Amino acid sequence: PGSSAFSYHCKTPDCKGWCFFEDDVNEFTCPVCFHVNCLLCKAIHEQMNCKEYQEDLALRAQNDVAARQTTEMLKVMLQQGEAMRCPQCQIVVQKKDGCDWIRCTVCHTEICWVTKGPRWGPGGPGDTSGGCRCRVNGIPCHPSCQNCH
Amino acid sequence: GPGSSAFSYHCKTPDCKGWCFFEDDVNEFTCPVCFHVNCLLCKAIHEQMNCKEYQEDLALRAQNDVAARQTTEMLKVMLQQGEAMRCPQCQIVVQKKDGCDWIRCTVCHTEICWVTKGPRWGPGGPGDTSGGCRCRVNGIPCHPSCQNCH
Ligand SMILES: [Zn+2]
Ligand SMILES: [Zn+2]
Ligand SMILES: [Zn+2]
Ligand SMILES: [Zn+2]
Ligand SMILES: [Zn+2]
Ligand SMILES: [Zn+2]
Ligand SMILES: [Zn+2]
Ligand SMILES: [Zn+2]
Ligand SMILES: [Zn+2]
Ligand SMILES: [Zn+2]
Repeated sequence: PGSSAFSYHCKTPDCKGWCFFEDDVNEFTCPVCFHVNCLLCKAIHEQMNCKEYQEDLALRAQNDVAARQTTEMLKVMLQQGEAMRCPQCQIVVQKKDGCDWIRCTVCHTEICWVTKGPRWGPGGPGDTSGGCRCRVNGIPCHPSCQNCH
Repeated sequence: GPGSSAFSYHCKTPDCKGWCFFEDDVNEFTCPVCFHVNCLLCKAIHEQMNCKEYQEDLALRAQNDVAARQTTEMLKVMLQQGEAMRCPQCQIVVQKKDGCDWIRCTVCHTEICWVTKGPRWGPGGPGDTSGGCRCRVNGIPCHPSCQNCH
């Protein structure tokens, strides 16, 4: 039966482990089964980085109905704007409930989840030559933004 | 648990900029930009239908239209993954309302505990602890993660 709307639930089959989300935490070591869940992929991929996991998922999706299930759902989330691609390394990033800001696990770029784009310009933190420019001229990057760092 | 925050919903009118924050006791969003009523349980605009009629009509349209079937097959995935459930009383598909651990069904008005994916109460409604998740009975939450299932 899982857990709260505020929680991530472990992906080990039938595991009762769960956690809350935190802006600067992208992995969850389940205290029940001890497997490391990646919160951006919503998957356990302990032998791979996220790009390797997602490229392998697309490969398995050609001859596996359950992987094809997963990938075609991601395609719809991407189109609906529920997920996004990292603007730097282009992995698929899925939402962490209540987090307006994400640091990519693969390339470490800061992502403004509210606007579905980079937080900063190419110079990184403090570079408002690009990115969402939250609170430049006092204006939030979107009226719904509470804290995109 | 987590730092209390507000969770946004975006209007389903194509390319509309309207948006709102989710609230426990609000299941409909009247967009202030386009004035269309969004149902926050179906995540769709179905102003001439109740939610059961909308979901039944969507399943019908799935057999011939491409977009309707990717919508319905996504819901079936969401059901197995646990990002959605069926109302324990009237059995419509209920999608997660971000930041809400309690939901009052739009069709039958049954209170739903999202945390346990089931009824909040027994058959007698509020206060009936003969069924439901029994949250806070003897000071014990219905699940350690529960943030407020009323
Ligand atoms: Zn686990
Ligand atoms: Zn990952
Ligand atoms: Zn990246
Ligand atoms: Zn931002
Ligand atoms: Zn912002
Ligand atoms: Zn609108
Ligand atoms: Zn509805
Ligand atoms: Zn119902
Ligand atoms: Zn409950
Ligand atoms: Zn509860």
